[PDB]
Amino acid sequence: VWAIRGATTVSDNTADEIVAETQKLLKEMAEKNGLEEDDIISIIFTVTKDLDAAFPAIAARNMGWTSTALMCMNEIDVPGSLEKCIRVMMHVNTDKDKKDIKHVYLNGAKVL
Amino acid sequence: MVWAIRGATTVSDNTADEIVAETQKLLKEMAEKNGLEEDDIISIIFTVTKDLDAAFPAIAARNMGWTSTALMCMNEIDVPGSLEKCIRVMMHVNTDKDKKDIKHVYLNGAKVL
Amino acid sequence: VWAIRGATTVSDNTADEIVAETQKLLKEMAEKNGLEEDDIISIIFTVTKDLDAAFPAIAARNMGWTSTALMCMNEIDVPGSLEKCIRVMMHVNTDKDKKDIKHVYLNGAKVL
Repeated sequence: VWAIRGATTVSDNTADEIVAETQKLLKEMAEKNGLEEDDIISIIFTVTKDLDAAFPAIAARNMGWTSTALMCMNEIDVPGSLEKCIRVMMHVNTDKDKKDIKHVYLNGAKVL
Repeated sequence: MVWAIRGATTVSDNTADEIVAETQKLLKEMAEKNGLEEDDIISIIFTVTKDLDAAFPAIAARNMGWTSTALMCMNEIDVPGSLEKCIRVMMHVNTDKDKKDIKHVYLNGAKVL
Repeated sequence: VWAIRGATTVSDNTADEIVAETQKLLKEMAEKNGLEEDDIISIIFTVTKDLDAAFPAIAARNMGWTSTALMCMNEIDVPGSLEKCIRVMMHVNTDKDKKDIKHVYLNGAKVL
């Protein structure tokens, strides 16, 4: 049982971009760590307050991840912080060591 | 070993009695359908939608004697037009059931989710 | 896998106060439970909405927890509750049984 972090950005506050950018992040998180849905314990999503167009969880439902516990919140509101940012915390049952976990930072979130 | 259980429910009013009682029924339901006692529960994360502020849903767990469990409460992601008056619960548990056997619980207006 | 709760308060909404008080809470959670970073699965931080000066997760980085999954949100907005409050939820891999986990309440958070 370890936890994996993801982050990415969107250009615009639209449903399709929030969903598309999230799905890409979830897809990369799974591939890089060799995961399938039944390895995954839970997925927590946050968006910054400037995003309100859609639940990022839609992306997991698109992928067919309908048996996994999901939760969507807003990121802590810190003036001056990275805008238009979606973050993921995924708890996983895995045979890998914590040192070998691969956290995914995409698009504007590469600044962390 | 470790899996997570989701619950959701709705209330009629933004009041402390409704929030706490509907959260309590949801937790009881979640524990029953998954055969859980407090010993089995790792953590409980609560969210409420923006229209609910009258109390902490975490009081429900304390009422029913879950006084040794890590709790946390946030607001749900703000998305205008989403289900209103909604309490969600994410419960991490130690269990011998398979992921596919876990029963997630949707009550009241939350059945639509 | 058990979860550990922490809470503390700050005197002011500043980056120094938020980081310093969170760092003190994390350190006391780690010592009272005999943890190194290798034992920590994830840390979730919340702040009451009157605080916005900094990410509490900076404190985890300052203690060298650079390989741990971190996430920050605001606390549920409930009028009539403790303000200037930082809360922590920590999932850990441990041999200690649930009843032997020590939860830590500091400063104005002792009220809780």
